[PDB]
Order: sequence, then C-alpha cells, then structure tokens
Amino acid sequence: QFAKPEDAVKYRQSALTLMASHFGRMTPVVKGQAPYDAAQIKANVEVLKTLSALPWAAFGPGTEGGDARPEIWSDAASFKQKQQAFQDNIVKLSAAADAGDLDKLRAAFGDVGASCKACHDAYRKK
Amino acid sequence: QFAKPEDAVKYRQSALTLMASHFGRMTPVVKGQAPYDAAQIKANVEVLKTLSALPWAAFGPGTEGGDARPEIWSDAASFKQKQQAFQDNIVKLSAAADAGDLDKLRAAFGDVGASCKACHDAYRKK
Ligand code: HEC
Ligand code: HEC
Repeated sequence: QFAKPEDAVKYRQSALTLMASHFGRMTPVVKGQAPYDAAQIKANVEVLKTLSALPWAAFGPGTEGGDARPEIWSDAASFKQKQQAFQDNIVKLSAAADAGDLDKLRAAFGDVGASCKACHDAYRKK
Repeated sequence: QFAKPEDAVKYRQSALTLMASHFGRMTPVVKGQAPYDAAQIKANVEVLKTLSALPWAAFGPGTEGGDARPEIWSDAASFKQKQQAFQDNIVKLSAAADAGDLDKLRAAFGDVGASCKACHDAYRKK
C-alpha cells in the first residue's frame, strides 16, 4: 500500500510512535506510581496488540530508509524471528491484562521491553 | 499520557498517518482497479476501526500545535460532534465489510471520506 519507499518508512515510524506510546504509558502503573485499573489496562493492551502487528508489513522489499539497518532484509529469517518473538511477548501481556493480575502484568511488561530492545540492538541504526 | 504538548501532537499526526493509510489503501478496491477479497477487507477495516478511535484523545486541553485550529478547543462540543459522526461512519463501513458486500462498502467508503473532509474543512489549518 506504499507508493514510494518513503511512504513505507513514514508509516512504520508512525506505527512505532503509537506502539511506544501505548506500551510506555503503562510504565507508571507497572511501577505502582499510578493506580491499577484492570479494565483500563485490558483495553489499552488490546489497542497495543493491534498496533504491535502493524510495523512489520512496512519493511517490505525495497523500503530501505529511516533508521532500519540493511540486515533486516539480508537476514530476513532472523528479523522475522525477532518480530514473532516480540509478538508472542505481547500475547503474554494480553493474557496478564485479561487476567487482571498486576504481578503477571509487570513481568509480561518487562519481557516485552527486553524484546523491543533486543531487536533495536540488532536492527536499528545507532 | 503525553509529557509535553509536542508529544500529543506527534502522537495524533502518527495516528492519522496510519488511519489515512488503512482507509486510502482500499481506494483501488472500491474503484474496481484491485480485486475484492472480503476477508482481506474485513480484516483491514477492523484495523481501521481501532485506529479511527485514537486521534481524538490526543487533542486534550493544552495540546495546541500542529495544523489543529484553535477552534477544536473553543468549540469542543462541535468538534466532539464531528468526530462522533466520523466514528459512526466507520461503524457503517465495518458493517459493510463484515457483510462482504462491495456495493455497500463503496457507499460506506464515500460517506467516511466526506466526513474526514467535513472535519478538515472546519478544524484543520489550511
Ligand atoms: C524488530 C523486531 C523490532 C521490535 C520487536 C521493536 N522495534 Fe522499535 N524499531 C525497529 C526498527 C527497525 C526501527 C527503525 C525504523 C525506521 O525505519 O526508522 C525501530 C524504531 C523505533 C522507534 C523510533 C522511531 C521513529 O519515530 O522514527 C521507537 C520509539 C521504537 N522503535 C519503539 C519500540 C517499542 C516501544 C517496541 C516494543 C514495544 C519496539 N520498538 C519493538 C525494530 C523493532
Ligand atoms: C475531526 C473530526 C477530523 C476527522 C473526522 C478527520 N480528521 Fe484528519 N485531521 C484533523 C486535524 C485536526 C488534523 C490536524 C492535526 C495536527 O495536529 O496537525 C488532521 C490531519 C490529518 C492529516 C495530516 C497529518 C499529519 O501527518 O501531520 C491527514 C493525512 C488526515 N488528517 C487524514 C484523515 C483521514 C484519512 C480521515 C478519515 C478517514 C480524517 N483525517 C478524519 C481532523 C480530523
């Protein structure tokens, strides 16, 4: 759905802005600095789940640009792995939010953060 | 969830990038230039429905900036109307996509476009 490589870049940086907001806005709740309302978090995590599947389809062949390292494309199986791993971690977050269990949520949340960071360390330009 | 006014602006332009892509990518299908696969459109419209509720929460008080006219805030009831109208039009698109009826989809799609444009004409800076 992208007329030019720039349009895919702009889409994926857009989608990652939204995902980072929907994940990071929960930080105060995971830390106990903000109140935990199960319904409110369940809802926000559903939003995050839909957003978390969107960036990956905007690294199609020929969308080099942005801060994406070229190795996303020369090692596509490994990049595919990292994103499936991250998406599985979002499943576990969903399950914790759907269970309304804050301890489970905080552990899920740390696993999700580690997997964001694992991918950036291999595939996002310093 | 926004530390500064700029963060809300950046979030809402992000969310509208995504919504414009998920709506506009259907244009060739509504026109008959691309094939109509009901399941594929049903899915994309679900994505669009979640995305279409996201921008509105990022025009909270104090997030002036971007190409948002100040009248979004001095006339908040009317702006609220326009967005509820637009979101209702996305419900009708959903219903057409869920029914797998292309004629209904094309009509829904035109109604959705008109309501995007109606709001821009009143509240988006030329
Ligand atoms: C690969 C499997 C990744 C996973 C998992 C996550 N991110 Fe990511 N991120 C990735 C790339 C290749 C890039 C660069 C994209 C480009 O073309 O520039 C990024 C970028 C970001 C950014 C900055 C983007 C911008 O606005 O230009 C942010 C804020 C970001 N990523 C956040 C983020 C979060 C919160 C994640 C888990 C919840 C996450 N990323 C996972 C690759 C990957
Ligand atoms: C108000 C009720 C709106 C509705 C309905 C739609 N849009 Fe919108 N749009 C609105 C505003 C106030 C703004 C400016 C936001 C800012 O702070 O700059 C916009 C902007 C856009 C943009 C350009 C954004 C950018 O990347 O900076 C686009 C591409 C856009 N809007 C598309 C769009 C579509 C496709 C809509 C219906 C599907 C739609 N908008 C509805 C206000 C409103």
